[PDB]
Amino acid sequence: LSNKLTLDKLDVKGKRVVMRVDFNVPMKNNQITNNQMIKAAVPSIKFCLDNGAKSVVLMSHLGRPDGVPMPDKYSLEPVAVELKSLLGKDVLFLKDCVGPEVEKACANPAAGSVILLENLRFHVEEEGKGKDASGNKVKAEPAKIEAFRASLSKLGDVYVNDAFGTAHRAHSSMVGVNLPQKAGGFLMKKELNYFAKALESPERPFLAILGGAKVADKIQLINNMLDKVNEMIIGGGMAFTFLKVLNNMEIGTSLFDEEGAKIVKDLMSKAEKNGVKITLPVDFVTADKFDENAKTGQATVASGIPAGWMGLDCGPESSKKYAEAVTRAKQIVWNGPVGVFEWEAFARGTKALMDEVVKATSRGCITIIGGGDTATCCAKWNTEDKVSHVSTGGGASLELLEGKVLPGVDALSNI
Ligand SMILES: Nc1ncnc2c1ncn2[C@@H]1O[C@H](COP(=O)(O)OP(=O)(O)O)[C@@H](O)[C@H]1O
Repeated sequence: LSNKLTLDKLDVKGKRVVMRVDFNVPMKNNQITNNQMIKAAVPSIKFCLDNGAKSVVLMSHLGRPDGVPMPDKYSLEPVAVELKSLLGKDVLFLKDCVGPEVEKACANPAAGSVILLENLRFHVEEEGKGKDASGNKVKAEPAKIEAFRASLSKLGDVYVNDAFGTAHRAHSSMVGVNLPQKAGGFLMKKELNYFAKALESPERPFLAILGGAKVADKIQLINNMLDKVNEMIIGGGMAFTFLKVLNNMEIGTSLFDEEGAKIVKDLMSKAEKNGVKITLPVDFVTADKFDENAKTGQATVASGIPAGWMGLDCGPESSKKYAEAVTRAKQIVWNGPVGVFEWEAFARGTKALMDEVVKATSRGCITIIGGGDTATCCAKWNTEDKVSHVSTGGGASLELLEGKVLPGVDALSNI
């Protein structure tokens, strides 16, 4: 991860820059409800402009068109408008992202042109698959995927990828742009710096906080983290599988991963061999059903959860034990809330934990927040600036934590 060319080292003078960005912003009726994702890209674009780029060609996706043109539903046009404001400068919107018209527009544009192409996932060749009118799955054609990729490549002299949250997929805009320099943008650079350090040479003690719902789909996540951490909190729905298996806890109607249950002792076994201290919750906020407005109660590992009730958050004693581990940590990676954060009644455990993680940052702890749900919590409670790094990609950060090679990152130029 440390070895990749980045925009700041990329000579852009006189050069057409084709830049993959993440402009998948929240929307209601083709009006942008939060422009944060667009503003995050501005530094990369403005850098190209300020250093004499002939053009910047922006490409991205939005919504779920699924390989079909939906310009009434998932057009990037509104985003071109918003971008005009943010840059203080015209953005040319083109109605497609490939083909002879688009290539002609991009071939030798007026010096300093900013161009936004239309949604990449209007074409089946981006993701390599999609759906038709009736919702039947359809596959893309190999020769067409090739031509789509060659068309994207014509649009610039150099390539910048600043869409970390898509770099876990081998999509055409991630891996298909064949130019002699392919560099990470300023957002990508951040992602690579933080996760490279945490995976290759973290501060010690290194704590991982892993939350979620099921166990069986995080074996490799847990396995790879146990190769590298000094401590690991387990929370969220996951924990009840560990507790039933390890302590014969009665869990009522709480999530139970029947498959995951059978490898729990194997995971602890590995932790023991490596000297990883595992901190599991010891008490819970319970709900009579999986509903935002369910009746609430309280339970401990000792009491167990009564029949017909489920544990949707940790309780105050668990919060302390989590806090003891956070206090010891010099580096933290947090991927996954420890309760049903979406519903206020079961968000306290995650909010409290978030406060401890903020306080740790103040004292010099390195704190990395995974994308997806953990980063939503940071947005929702105004702590994006109070941790060291909030990741911009859920699936992407998770695959890095699993120890995988990300196609989009791997395709970047070295040194
Ligand atoms: N105790 C719990 N019971 C049920 N769901 C939980 C609990 N704690 C957290 N969650 C939920 O887990 C979800 C995140 O699950 P996810 O990260 O997708 O795990 P998985 O990939 O195993 O489904 C969140 O929507 C959150 O509301």
